[PDB]
Parts: sequence; structure tokens; C-alpha cells
Amino acid sequence: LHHALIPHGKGGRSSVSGIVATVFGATGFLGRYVVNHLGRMGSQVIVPYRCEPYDTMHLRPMGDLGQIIFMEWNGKDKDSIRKVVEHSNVVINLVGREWETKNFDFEDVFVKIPHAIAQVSKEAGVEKLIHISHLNADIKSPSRYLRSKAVGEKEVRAAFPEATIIKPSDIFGREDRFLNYFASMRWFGGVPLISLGKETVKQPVYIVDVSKGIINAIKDPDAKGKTFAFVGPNRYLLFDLVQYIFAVAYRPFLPYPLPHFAYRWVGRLFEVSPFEPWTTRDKVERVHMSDMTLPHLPGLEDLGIQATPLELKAIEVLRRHRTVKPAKTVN
Amino acid sequence: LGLREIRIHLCQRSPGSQGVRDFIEKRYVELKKANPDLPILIRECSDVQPKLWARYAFGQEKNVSLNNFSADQVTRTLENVLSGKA
Amino acid sequence: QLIAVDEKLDITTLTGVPEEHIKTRKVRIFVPARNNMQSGVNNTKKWKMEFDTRERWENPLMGWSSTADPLSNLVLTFSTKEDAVAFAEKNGWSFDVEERKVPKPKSKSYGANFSWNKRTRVSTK
Amino acid sequence: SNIVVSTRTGEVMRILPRMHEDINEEWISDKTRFAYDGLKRQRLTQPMIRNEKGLLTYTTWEDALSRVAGMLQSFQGNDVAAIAGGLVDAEALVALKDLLNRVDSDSLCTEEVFPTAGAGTDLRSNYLLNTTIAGVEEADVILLVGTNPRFEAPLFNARIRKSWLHNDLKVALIGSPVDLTYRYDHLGDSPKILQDIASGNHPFSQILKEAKKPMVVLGSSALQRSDGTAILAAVSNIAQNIRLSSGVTGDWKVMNILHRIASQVAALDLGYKPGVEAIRKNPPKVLFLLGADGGCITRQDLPKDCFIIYQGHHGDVGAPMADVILPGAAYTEKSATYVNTEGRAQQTKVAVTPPGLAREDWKIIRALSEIAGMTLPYDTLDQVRSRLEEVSPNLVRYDDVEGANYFQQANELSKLVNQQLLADPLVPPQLTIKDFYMTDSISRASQTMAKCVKAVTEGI
Amino acid sequence: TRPTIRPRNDVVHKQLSAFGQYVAEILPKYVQQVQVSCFNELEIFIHPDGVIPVLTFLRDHTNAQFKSLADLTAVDVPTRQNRFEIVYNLLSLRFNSRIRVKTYTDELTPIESSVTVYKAANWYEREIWDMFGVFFANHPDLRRILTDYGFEGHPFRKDFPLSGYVELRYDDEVKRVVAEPVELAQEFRKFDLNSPWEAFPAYRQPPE
Amino acid sequence: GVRTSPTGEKVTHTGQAYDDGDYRRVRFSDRQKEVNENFAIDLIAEQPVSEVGSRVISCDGGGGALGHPRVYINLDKETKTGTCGYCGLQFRQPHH
Amino acid sequence: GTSVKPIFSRDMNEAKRRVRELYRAWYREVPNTVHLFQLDISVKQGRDKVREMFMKNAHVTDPRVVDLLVIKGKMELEETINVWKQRTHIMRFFHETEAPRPTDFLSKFYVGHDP
Ligand SMILES: NC(=O)C1=CN([C@@H]2O[C@H](COP(=O)(O)OP(=O)(O)OC[C@H]3O[C@@H](n4cnc5c(N)ncnc54)[C@H](OP(=O)(O)O)[C@@H]3O)[C@@H](O)[C@H]2O)C=CC1
Ligand SMILES: [Zn+2]
Repeated sequence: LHHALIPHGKGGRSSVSGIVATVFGATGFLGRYVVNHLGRMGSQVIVPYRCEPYDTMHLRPMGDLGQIIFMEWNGKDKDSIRKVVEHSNVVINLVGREWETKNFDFEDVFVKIPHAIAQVSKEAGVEKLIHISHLNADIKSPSRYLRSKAVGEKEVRAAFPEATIIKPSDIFGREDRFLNYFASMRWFGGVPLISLGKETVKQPVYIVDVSKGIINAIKDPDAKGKTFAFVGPNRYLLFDLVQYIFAVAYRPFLPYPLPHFAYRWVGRLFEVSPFEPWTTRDKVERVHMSDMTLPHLPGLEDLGIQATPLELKAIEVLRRHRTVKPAKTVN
Repeated sequence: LGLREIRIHLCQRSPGSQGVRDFIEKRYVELKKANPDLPILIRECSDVQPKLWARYAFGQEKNVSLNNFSADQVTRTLENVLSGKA
Repeated sequence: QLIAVDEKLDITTLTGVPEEHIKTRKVRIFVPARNNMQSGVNNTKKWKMEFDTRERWENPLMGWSSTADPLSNLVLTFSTKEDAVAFAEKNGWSFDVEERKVPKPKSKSYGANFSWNKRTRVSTK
Repeated sequence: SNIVVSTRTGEVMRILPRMHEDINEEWISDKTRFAYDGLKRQRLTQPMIRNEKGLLTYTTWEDALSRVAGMLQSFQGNDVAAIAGGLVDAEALVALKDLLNRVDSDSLCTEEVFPTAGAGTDLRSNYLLNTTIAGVEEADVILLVGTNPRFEAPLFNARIRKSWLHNDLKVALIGSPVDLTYRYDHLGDSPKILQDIASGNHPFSQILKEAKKPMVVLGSSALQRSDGTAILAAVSNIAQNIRLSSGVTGDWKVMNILHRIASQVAALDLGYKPGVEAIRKNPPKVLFLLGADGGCITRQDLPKDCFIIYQGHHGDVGAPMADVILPGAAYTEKSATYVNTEGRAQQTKVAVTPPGLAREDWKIIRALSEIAGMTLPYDTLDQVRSRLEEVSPNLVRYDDVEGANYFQQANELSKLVNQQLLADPLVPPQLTIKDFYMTDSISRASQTMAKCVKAVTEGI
Repeated sequence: TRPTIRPRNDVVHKQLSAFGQYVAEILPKYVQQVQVSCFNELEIFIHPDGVIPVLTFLRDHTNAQFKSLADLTAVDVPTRQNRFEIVYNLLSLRFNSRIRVKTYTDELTPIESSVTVYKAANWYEREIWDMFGVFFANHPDLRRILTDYGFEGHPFRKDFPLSGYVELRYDDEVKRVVAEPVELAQEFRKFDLNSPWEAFPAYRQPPE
Repeated sequence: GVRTSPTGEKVTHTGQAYDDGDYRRVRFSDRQKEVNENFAIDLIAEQPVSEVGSRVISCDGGGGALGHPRVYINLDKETKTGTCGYCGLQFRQPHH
Repeated sequence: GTSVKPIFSRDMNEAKRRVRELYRAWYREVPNTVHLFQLDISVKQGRDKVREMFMKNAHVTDPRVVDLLVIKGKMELEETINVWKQRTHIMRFFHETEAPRPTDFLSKFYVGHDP
């Protein structure tokens, strides 16, 4: 087990956990939680970044002295991937984008980059690879996002046959794009939902649950070639979910049914802007689409985690959106 | 049901072990002549009541106090343990 | 003006020590042995209480020696064995007491070096 | 011998002597002082198993322990056996004994041979140095039989030399005329001389008769030969003649046995079978090697596909022949109980923790018992020492050397068998200094001892 | 004595001895011992019951009038049955003199607060309570003054570890400062400096 | 006297170099490894042995009080040369 | 004999009366503390934490130790009510960032040498 990678200490900041993890996409929303959980137990984290060092500054205090190493990379180059994963025994893939840029479409982000990462990691001798896809990923999905994810799973499995695939369902949290997107609709007055938000059912999952699940999948010896589905405890109709979100935020709720075609047109207008879009054609289709049910897939409970309901963390997420009657669930 | 070993813990100078001591000095040898393959481990307590441990198959152990017993009493206890009757 | 309550002293709930550093620790009460490199005996006068050794590992950066137990450097000094025992019992620490070792007095005789018939006669000096 | 381990930043730096008047006074042997170099070499740091190619490969604790537990559940009784090495503490010995007893296995053996006839290990005084190390200063005649005290017990030899120098102690030896750093009387090499002393024709019988505090010391190395029972019987006859003629001066305890390995007395106290003849008579199918590095039992003496477990701290003659390797702790890395040749129980302290994934030995055995479903009652070191008190209560008295003498019963029980002596001269394993440096697995892994061996064999 | 040796002052020594005998004579109910050091410092060892009287006397007597409280602190000596010794340093401007008053207590026995005698004591006793855990009865408001809020233990006790039991960091998951058990990247190096071959024969203890 | 490890790293004067499987090498990527190029053992091995016609010689390292403590070196052994324990300079008597 | 000077209470009954008074004060204060510090815990689990902290010291049979603990608890309540504590100080009672330590023998044997 390479003596330098033998765990030591009491699992704290200056302990040694025996884990050398390269975390692609660590500067995002789930990346900060994954890096924090890795660093608080004494692992060494290699953080490949393509942005400005200033935007990665917040990850520095997450580890002891020398336990977090920042490295430049870009997804179009295999040599940067190679130099970033040479010495790791764990590779975690978190690269994703909810919109298409002029330089990267869904094909580059969810297919080509994951395939390159998996191939380079397999050539480099990395023991464990953990790839993130979507719960609703399938090759026949209406949205290109999900279709790309399905393709990505196929290529990651082909390049790294022992990779662990994790399929979360609409992660919610303090820096999420779920609760904040639904609560950011106050500016536009009445909320617009296709068919009044009464036809789609969501199963959101807490961010800390997903991060701890990734950590425990690293720890678990037999979770090599398995595929997990990380879902929350409760399923909600979208209408009552948004009603609960607005009630927690103390904001007035005025939901009006909107035509699907009309909604798509609205989404398209947002996309043209250079800056990140509040909504996109793919986004409105993704939030209108119902969450899949995969009972045969091992879940978060199979990793020794009890999923935390949205009712406990909704206040934490939505308190900043201000200036009791939890929603009804369907199971 | 098969006896595996016997242990006799007696104290060197205590009055309560005196009879037990006499037992050895008189007849331990004779017992060993009758049970040449049975281990009877004689060990020393201190500030503690004398004891007799018997170990049976699969690690089962029973202990009986020998405090203030005479030589005949410990002889009877050992015969009862050895013959298997309670 | 006096309660006259009968119970052994116990201050564990007041010292602020975490639970796993009371019941899991094993203190040793002893007179330290003389360093054999020197003949001075001034370091063997008092009683010492010290804690059990815990894990020490290597810092991945700089290779320094890292520890996780807060009592690794704690040593207390006592005048007698009884004082140290009382301190340990009132602090709720399980202890092992080692009796003091005193070098027994010896019979020295310079003239024995030049013995007429005994083997104590030396061949060189 | 009491010692001080000097460490720094989690590393053993040196060994110094610790003063104890009764045992080692102020000195330690060269091996004791300089063999700690081997603690940093050839160490066992991870659990190991056999792969499909038959080679040893690293694995987790769960994998190796489950693999051992499966075979432990598959077989039972006579098919399970264990061997203890020379550096095993009492806690691990009692844990292994309990674990094998829960399988209904009584074949728990030591590599060192002690004769089991008559009393055997039944009476403690039958296998102890009853006079004690300090008692050598009260003796006036000492007879050494088939031993080299200079290399087997250097501090005991130093005590003999001190008594010889200051009390005009008379020393006689039966065996090869080794250099003992003092002059002595060489009675001869043939073991038959013992009988000639017991009969009374040898004038040394008269010399022993006139003595007020006579001493007879028989080494265990002489017991390692096939005549161990007969040699012990002859020495017992000599001591019995001394007591019957010279009378009972009091509590002098003439008979003595000098041991060479640290774990032997504790194992005999716990009821282990001395020697490995039980394994040879009934070969097992699963064999536990608790630090057994003497090479007494190999795969040739075992059935095909015998499952061998080695638990220890050093990679030596016992590890490469094993199917599962469990990394244990050395004596500097645990708080453990050892009983010396006097019968005195003493305890070490943790100086550094075991390296890598190595663990405390009794903890390994307790975890294995839990995985196999035969969980042992004790969970902490205090509970294991309570178990030791239950099995042998003298193992928790940490400086006591006094005990009861049962020489008379053992003497009459030694007159049952009548094994004959061979015409083989008593030759100790350590003939010269070069044989003293390398004896155990720690010393064999030391470069300091290798340099010492090179220096003595050829000198510049 | 040559230039490297501190000069002695017998006049101040005699004066301090005489005043110590005077104080002991006036209050035999509480004064257990009186000492003068070789560098002319006077200490009076008293029973804990006499903290308020003796101090009051030393503050208000025409011949003493020690009107200033320079310092009040505690010393932890674990080998003693009464663990803590309480030390008052008083200054008299009228007679240009200093005095020290010593008493003792254990973990559970309270000591009378002396804020009624000296206002300056108010914070000092608080600090003692923070650092040694000695309770002062009838203190106007006794609470921690130096340690962090919610701090457990009393750091100046001898058995308290140097680095403590908990350390602080910032956690991003909970977005706040958290406290966790201490873990040092480099352990503090304990040095054994005391030599054998005693230094001062005049302080040698009987071998018992 | 800097050498090169088979992996490619410079071996320091203390002889340290991460082995091939060592993850800690990742700390040197996109950066450099600090190695001192002046090896003291080689540099002191280059100093010539001083020839002195005295049985005992004193060495202070040169510079007076700016050197090391003054020590005295015996030169009776002809097989070897006297070496300063502080500075490493070598001294020898004129044999033949 | 064994006569000692009191602190506040002469026997255990007065000590338990003081303990009950402090417990009432903490129980009353919990909801206001939850609202003022904008805690994400519930009032129920805050009162459970108060109960657990009180039960941690349930084995004390010495009245002096009891009312010293009462004094310390009153100091803690004083710190909480006057908002001298911050949110981090209040949340330190819950140990939310510490990974749980298993208690069984096998897990401790696996993680390391620490009992
Ligand atoms: N609701 C959710 O959040 C869900 C997320 N997932 C999946 O989990 C993963 C993490 O999600 P989340 O943290 O929200 O993602 P974010 O959008 O928060 O961050 C993704 C990370 O990938 C990096 N990245 C994006 N595009 C590129 C590119 N072209 N080249 C290099 N790096 C790039 C970003 O770096 P930079 O900041 O420099 O652009 C960023 O750090 C995603 O892959 C997503 O598909 C799955 C289900 C639900
Ligand atoms: Zn020099």
C-alpha cells in the first residue's frame, strides 16, 4: 500500500488518510464540499484549475500545510491532464456546465473531457475513478444535457471499466442552482410553471449528502464498478415544492400556467447574453422533466448515509432571500 | 464433557490455604500418578481466597473456592471434579 | 459551619478534560531512574507522574513528528508516592505505581586491593 | 534486565541500562545494548496474503482476518495448532491459548523443549532458577551442567563472576570447557559424570556435601537434546542426595534451571506444551506461528496445503512459508508482560507505536476471535491482565520473585521413567563469541551485530 | 563580597523582621508564619479565614496603612493537599514599604473576596477564577475574563496541557469557525534540562 | 557534486530523492526542487594535506576568533593523517 | 469527621433545588436563543442538548461539586443571554464538523492503535 500512503493520525487536519485525490472541477459548487471533506481528514488534494487563482483562493484553508496543490489545466489538452493525475490514487470528475459557451458545448464538457480524463487516468495507473452524471441521463432525453450525460457514462465506463458512476438528482444547498433559481423568480413577479407546476415530481438531494457519498465511495472497497443514484428522502410535485420554497422565503407566491412553447422562447432569449444565463431552453426542459426512479440502483443508504430532508436545510439555503407548513410529499 | 485441565491457586503463607498446602505435601504426587496426562497447574495467589479452576472442552471453565478447606475437603472436591459427578 | 460529608474526592466534572482523556489514559507514578551516563543522583529525588505514550507519525510536509494526544508532554512532580496517588485518584486517572529503587549500601575497602590470599587483589592500578 | 529506551520524535535512538540490584545491577549485555538497530529493518508493516501465483501480496486487515477466520471455523480440535516464539508476551500467549481452546485445541506449543515427564510444568519450581540471581551471592559452591552462562545469560555469568571474586565462590562445569572469564573446575564432558556424582564415587559429591549453600544450575540448551528427561532426572538425583545428606539448611532451594529465551517461563506458566513434539505426533491443517522463527517445524513436516499463519514483527525464517502474514508489535512498541528465568514478572512500556499497519498482538488475536464468532471476553489490556491473573496469578505481581518450593514432589515424580543417557558430549550452541551476536530475529536483522560478527571472525 | 555580588542591607532586614513580629503579635488568630527573605522581602502566612481581617488591618492600621494592592495571584502546587496558594502584594506609600500575604485553598473550598478592602481585587480574583478555578465568595460578578467564551478547564493549572484540548479553524460547509481536538503538525519538543549534581547546598533537604 | 536520480530528480548532498512510486513528487510539478550545488564533502576532499614537522599541531579553522574552537591534533599514526574535527583540514608529518 | 466548608448548599437537597432552578432557566431561555442567534437547529433539539449536558453530570454525589457545576452553568447562561457568545460558541455544543468515532472494538482496531 506504499508506506507513504499508510493512514496515520486520528483522521484530522494534520493526519494522513492515505488518499491522493485529483478533483477536476473543484472550483464549482460540489467541488468545494468535496475538497473540504477530503482535506478535513488529512488527504492530499490536487486541484486542476482553468480560471483565475483568485477564484480558487477559497479552497486554500481547506487543508493543512502542503495538502492542497493547485495546478493549471485545460480540457482540450491531454498532457495537462497527465501531469495533474500522475501521482494520484483517486481521480474525481466534477466538470460540468449548465449552458453552452462559444468554446465548449455539452459534447465537450460531458463526453470528450470525461473520456480524456478516464483514458489518461487508466494509462497513469490511477486506482479509483469516480465520475458524476445525472439521475435523468438517457440517450433519448429531449435535452442535450442529459443525452450527453448518457453518452459520457458510456465512454467513462469504456475507458475506465472499474469507475464508480454517481447519479445525483438536483442537488440543493447554499450555493445551489435549484433553490436559488426557484427563489430568484421574485424579481419577475408571479412564477411561471409549465402546466402550473402540477405535473412534474422532483426528488432533490442535499449537497453534504452527495459529498459524503463520494467520500464513502472512495472509502468503500467493493464500490469499484458500481453505479449509484443519490436521491433525497421525499418526492414533491413541483408546484408544492415551489410553494414551500416561497413560503420559507416569506415571499408572495403567484404561480401562473405557461405554454411550453412560450416558456422555450423565454429561455432562448436568456441564452444570447455573454454572461451566465438565469435560464436556458435546456434548463426549462430539465426542470419541467420529472425525476426518474431506479430502485435497482444502489443508493445513498448503501453507503451508510441517511439522506437529510429538504425541510431541515431549506431555512439555511433561503434565509438570505427574505427581508412552518412543510409541503406534502408523494411516495 | 471431557475435562481438559485443572488449576489450583493457593496462597503461600495464608491460613486459609493451609489445608490446601497440606494436600499437595501429602498426596499431589499420588494424584499425578493416577492422571499422568492431566495438567494440574499449581500457582500462587496473594491476599486472595484459594481457588480451583477446571477447564472442559471448548473453553468452558468452572471455579470453586477452597477457602479454609481441610486436606480431605479439597481431595473430595478434586475427586468430584475428576469423576465428572457434581 | 461544616458539612462533614463522607465520600472520596472527585473533580473530573470540573477540570474540563474530555471524556476519552480520563478513562482511557494510564498514568505511571515512579521515581525516575538515574541516567547511567552520569553518577549524579540529584535527578532521582522526587516522584513523577507521566501519561502513556500515544501515536506519533510523520508530517507529509517537512517530515516533522506529529501527534494527536494533548497529554504527550505532561509530567507532574510530587514529594511522596501518597501525594501523587491522591492526585491521580481525585483526577480520575487509572495509575500504575512503581516502588522507589534505592542503591543498597556497599562495603568498600581500599586495602582489599592488595590482598594476601583473596581474589580481590588487583593486577593493575 | 531493566532498561531505558531513549527515543526522539517517534524513533528509538538508543538503549541504556536501568539499575536493578537483584537482576542486572548496573549493566546490560552487548546484544541488549546494540541490537535495537534491527528494529528498523526487515519489518512487517502490512497484512499479506497469497495471490493466484502463490506470491505474498499486501491486503487489508479485514481480508486477512476473514481468510484466517474461515479456516479457523472449517477445522477444529486436533487439526488446529500454534507455536510460540522467543519474544512473545504473556498477553498474546493467553489470548492465543483462549482462542485455540474455543476451537477445542490443546496443542499450544513452544519452540523451546522442557521435559514433560513426571511433574513437568505442573509445579513452577520444576522449571525456575529457584536460587534467584541475587542468591548467587549467598552460594559457596555452584555446579553448571550443559550450559554456557557467558553467552546464554551474560548478566547471570557476571553475577557468578562477582561472587567468585568477592565470596571465593567455587565453580565447576560439566560440558565443553568454554571460557567463562573466571577459573573453574572442569569435571568432564560425558553426561554419565552426573550419575557418577549422584552415585557418590565422584569426589565432587563430597565437595557438594560439605557445602552449606550448594547450587546446581542446568541450562535449557542441554534440555534441547533427546536426553533432556534423563539429564533432568540425574540433576534432580544430585540435588536430592545433597538435601538428604547435608540436611535442610532452610529455604535454600539448591535446584536451578537457567533459561535462554524471554517467553519460555510465561508460556510454561500459562500451560503451553514445551517443545513441538505434539505437532510432530499429530500434524495440523491450520498452524499459528506466533513469532516462531526457530525453524522447528517446516512444510515438510506438515501435510499438503497446510494453512500457516505467521504473526510477528520481523520478516525471517517464519514469514515466507506462511499463507497469511499478520504484522505485530515488537517489545519496544507495546506494554507487555515477560517473566524472566527467576519467575519474576515484569512489564515493558510503549516507547514508539508499531510501524505501518502493525498492531498489538493480543488485539490481533481478539479481533480474529470476534471475526470468527468465538469472541474473547477481554476488550482492554486491564481485562487481558485480569484473564492472566485467572490463569496464572503470579503474572500480575510485577516485581515478586518469591514462591513455594515443590522439589520433593517433582523429585519423586521424576523417578517414574528411566530414560537412558546417550554417549554424546554436552556441547552448548554458543561455543564462541561469534555465536552470541545472532540469536533472534531482531538481532539477525541488525547491522551492528553483523559488524560485530565480522570483527570477531576476522580482526584488524 | 566583590563587585559581582549583590550587596546586603541589614537595616531593612531588621526593620522588616520587627514589623513582621509586630503583625504576628497583633493578630495571633490568623498568622501562621512570618518570613523575611535574604533580599529583604517580608511575607506573612495566614489561615484562609483571616483574609478580610488581616488585609483590613494592613490597610487601616496607623502603623501599617498598606493602601495599595500591587498584585493578587495564585500558584498551583499539585503535591500539596491544599493545591492553590493565594498571594497578595501590598504597598504602603506612607512608610515606603512592601508586604506579601499568603494563604491557601483547594479546588472546592471558597476564599472570601476582598473587593470590600481593595477595589483593585475585583478583576484579579476574576483572573484567578479563570486560570485556576478558585471560587471567591461574595464577588460582585465572578466570570471568565481572559479565556474564550465557553472555554473548558483552567489553563494555568499544572495538569492542564500547554496546547490545550481544542483548536479553532474555519469550516466552509457550515460557513463558520469550529473547534476540533488539537492536532499538531509538529509536536512540542520536551527538553529534559535538569542536571544531576545539585547546585545549591544551602537548600538541601533531609534524606528522610 | 549533484547527481541525478533514475526518475529524473537531483540527488541532494544528504542523498535524498523520492522513489518512483512516491506521490510527494507532485509537489515539484510546475515548480522546482531546491538543491545546493556545492557539496561540502567534495569541496573539503579537494584541500591538500598540510606538511608540518611537528608531533602535535593546533587548528582553529583560520581567521582567528572568526573560526572554530582551537583544537590540538596528534600526528603519531603514519598510516593515516590527522583531521580537524571541526573543519576537516588534514595534517601530516613529512615521512621519508 | 471529614468536615468541609460549604459553598452554597449544606446537603444534596439544596443542591438539587439549585440544579432544578438552573434547568428551568435554561429551558426557558432555549427558544429565545434559537431565534436571536438565527440557529438552524430546532427548539426541541436545543432542549435535548440542554438535557444531555445536564445528564452528563448526573453521577455527582458531592454537594460542593454540584453547586460549583451550577455556578459554571449559570455563567454559561449569563454568556448566552447577554449575547456575549457568537453563533459559533453556541453551535460548539453539537460538534457538526467532527466525523463520528466508532465505539466497537473492530473499528478501533482497524483505524489505529488508540483504544
Ligand atoms: N444540481 C446539481 O448541481 C447537479 C450536478 N450534477 C453534476 O455534478 C457536477 C458538479 O456540479 P456543480 O458543482 O453544480 O458544477 P458547477 O457548474 O458548479 O462547476 C463545474 C466545475 O467544472 C469546471 N468546468 C466547467 N466547464 C469546464 C471546461 N470547459 N473546462 C474545464 N473546466 C470546466 C468549472 O470550473 P470554472 O469555474 O473554472 O469554469 C467548475 O469548477 C457537474 O458535472 C454536474 O453535471 C449532477 C446532478 C445535479
Ligand atoms: Zn580546523
